[PDB]
Parts: sequence; structure tokens; C-alpha cells
Amino acid sequence: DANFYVCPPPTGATV
Amino acid sequence: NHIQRHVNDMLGRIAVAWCELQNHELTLWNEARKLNPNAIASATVGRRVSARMLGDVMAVSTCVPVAPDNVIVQNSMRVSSRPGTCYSRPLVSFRYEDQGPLIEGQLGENNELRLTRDALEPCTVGHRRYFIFGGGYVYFEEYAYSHQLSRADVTTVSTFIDLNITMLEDHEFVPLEVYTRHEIKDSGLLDYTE
Amino acid sequence: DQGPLIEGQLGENNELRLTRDALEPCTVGHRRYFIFGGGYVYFEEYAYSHQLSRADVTTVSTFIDLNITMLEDHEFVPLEVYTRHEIKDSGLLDYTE
Amino acid sequence: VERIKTTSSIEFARLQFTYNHIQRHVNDMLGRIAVAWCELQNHELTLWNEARKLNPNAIASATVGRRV
Amino acid sequence: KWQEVDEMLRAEYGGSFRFSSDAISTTFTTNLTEYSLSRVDLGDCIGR
Repeated sequence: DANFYVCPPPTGATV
Repeated sequence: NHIQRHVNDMLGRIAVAWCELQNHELTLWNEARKLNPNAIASATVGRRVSARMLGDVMAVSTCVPVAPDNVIVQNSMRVSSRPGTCYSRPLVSFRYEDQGPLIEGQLGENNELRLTRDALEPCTVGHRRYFIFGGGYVYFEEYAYSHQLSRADVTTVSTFIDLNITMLEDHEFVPLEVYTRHEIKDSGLLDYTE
Repeated sequence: DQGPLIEGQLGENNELRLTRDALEPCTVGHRRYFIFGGGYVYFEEYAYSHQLSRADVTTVSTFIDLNITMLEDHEFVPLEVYTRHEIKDSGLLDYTE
Repeated sequence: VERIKTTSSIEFARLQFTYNHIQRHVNDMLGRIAVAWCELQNHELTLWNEARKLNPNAIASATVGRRV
Repeated sequence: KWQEVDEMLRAEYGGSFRFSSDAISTTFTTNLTEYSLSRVDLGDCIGR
């Protein structure tokens, strides 16, 4: 995993 | 028929075992999904996606990628505002992309950049920690930076079970006769035509 | 059908429990699905919103696919380059005839 | 200009047909099994990570091969 | 003429052609280069 990620907290838009 | 029956029966047994094993490991997947929704979400959807548990289902939101060159790791996990308390994972400052605000944050698992600096634990003597940093690890003692190290510097143990299947090679069958038909003809002592 | 209607708390995977003790502090943005019978029940802000089918939820698979097909039947017909009639007929003179 | 000579025995080519048929089927099925096995190990690595968090002693004793 | 094959599958591999017939369960092996019929002595039946 050379590429970092920013993960915003999920919403129930997609379940 | 003999070979086909044996192979078909063996491979049907393998198919049944495979289906039952998948159905059987679904339980382990459910429990791991509770333990860490992000990782199991990423494995099950095929892409890095943040996840959380809404009752008995998973809420998923796509993670946004950040290039490695825009991340800088700080030195000491000790938060100076909380003497007697320390950061459980190293702090970072990252910029989403050049011409951006240098956003402060904390290193989360599998190279996550967490905006919230809430992971605080009591400080403890004997602190020795490795953390995923890009393609390698980083190593800290006593809540203080020591060095980054490559992935190859740590002993690798395998959770994988080995299976070594090789293909049956091509084979050429040449013509082969015990006696040619000319030998059969010449086997006679007298040839009436001759 | 004719017994005393017992009040309790729903459990996991359609369990029906006897004690109502799973109490968490209330929170804003409450949105929850729960296994209800053959589908899910969806609650918003700690109020029954509606039921829905499992087909309404997108499905991701934890199963690894493996597609094994049987080797089909094959019929071998008789096949000769030359029959005995052809071998015998390749002679120019037949002494018997 | 010459005459082509033909063998009396076609069974070498019939053995070739049968062997090729069986070999292709077996190779295809076993390659599928190999792909499925590799994918399943890669897939189970996640469960191993989580169980490693839950109980480092048992996970390490099982993966290393010696009890630690 | 020996066989008429309504389904003959030709595969190229390793510098060779393999002609397979499911109906008669037979795989023939030829070279890639064609065989010119002029090399056959009195082979006028073959083409027709």
C-alpha cells in the first residue's frame, strides 16, 4: 500500500 | 469412461467441499466484520472503503486516495497538552494534494489518515512500536521517533496454506505397429501373384 | 397463537429474547437496519420507519468462486484405416478365386 | 514426385485425441482450483489479521509453527 | 478418400497444426506449411 487514504466516516447513503 | 468417472467424482466432491467451506466461513466473516468494518469492507467490495455497522448491515463510504509524497510524520507521540497521556499511534501532517492546506491528523491502520486525534493512551515505559508507513514500517521507542525501515527487515510468517498444482504436459503419440502390413504380406513363403 | 403475548427485545439473526436490557445512550443521526423475519427493518431516530426486503440492500460476497464442470460423455466409434476386406483385396491375384 | 505411405494403425491419433481431451479438461479444472486456492488464502488473511489482534499467542503459535 | 469430417477443428501450437475430429475421436498432426498436390504422383482424385 504505497498510496495513503483519507476515509471520511460513512453515512447510510450506501449500504 | 474409467478416468472420466473418477475425475468427475473427485471434482464434484471438491466442488461440494468448496461450497460448504465458503458457507461455513461466512460466520467468521460476520464476526470479523463486527471487529473492524473498514478492513472487511475493503476486502469484500474490492476497493478501499471506510465502513461502519448500522445494526445488522454495513454503511460504506469510498475513501479518497492521497499520494505518499504529501505525508510527513512527526517525532513523538507524547501530546504536550496532556502530561501523563500519549498518542497511541504516530501523528502526521498531510496535504490532500499540492496547493492544499497542510491538514494535521493521525496515522491509522493500513496507511489511513485520520482527521481526528482522539487515540490517546496512558504513557508506559518499555514503549516499542512499529506502524505501517507507505510501503514499509516505522519504528518508535519510548513514544519517540527512531527510524523508518523497509518491509524486508521484519521476519515474514505465512498464514497461507501452500498448494502446488502443475499442469499435465503435452504428449506426442507416434505411429507404432508391431508388424507393418508389408511384413504381414512378406510373412508368406510363396506369393501366388509373384 | 393463544398464549400470553410476552414483551421482550429483538436479538441477532431473528432471536427473540426475554429481557429488555440492551440500553445505550441515545445519539443523533440514528439510522439502523435489523434482521426482521426474511428481510430487514429500518429505524430512524429510534422510531420504526419501515420494513424492506433483502433485495433492497446491495449484496457483496465473501465467497470465493470456483467453477468446476464435469467432463462430458464421449462415444468412440469403430475406426480402421483399412478393413480386412481391403487388405485381402489389395492382392492382385487371389489363388483361391 | 512421389507416393505418400500410410500406416495401418490410426490408434496413435486416437490416443492423441483422448489424451488431449482428458489433459485439457484436467488442466483447466486444476488451474481453476489453483486460482481459487490462492484467492481464498489472500481472502482469509483479513480474518487472520483480526484474530491476531484478538489473541496474539495462539495466532503466533499457529503461524510460526512453534509455540510462542 | 478415407474420412469425411463435417467438424474438424484446427489449432496452431508449437509450429504445428492439430486437426481434431470429435466424431471419429482423432487428432492429426501436420506441419504449418501446406503440402502441394503436385508432389503426389497420379493424385488427380484428391482435388476433385
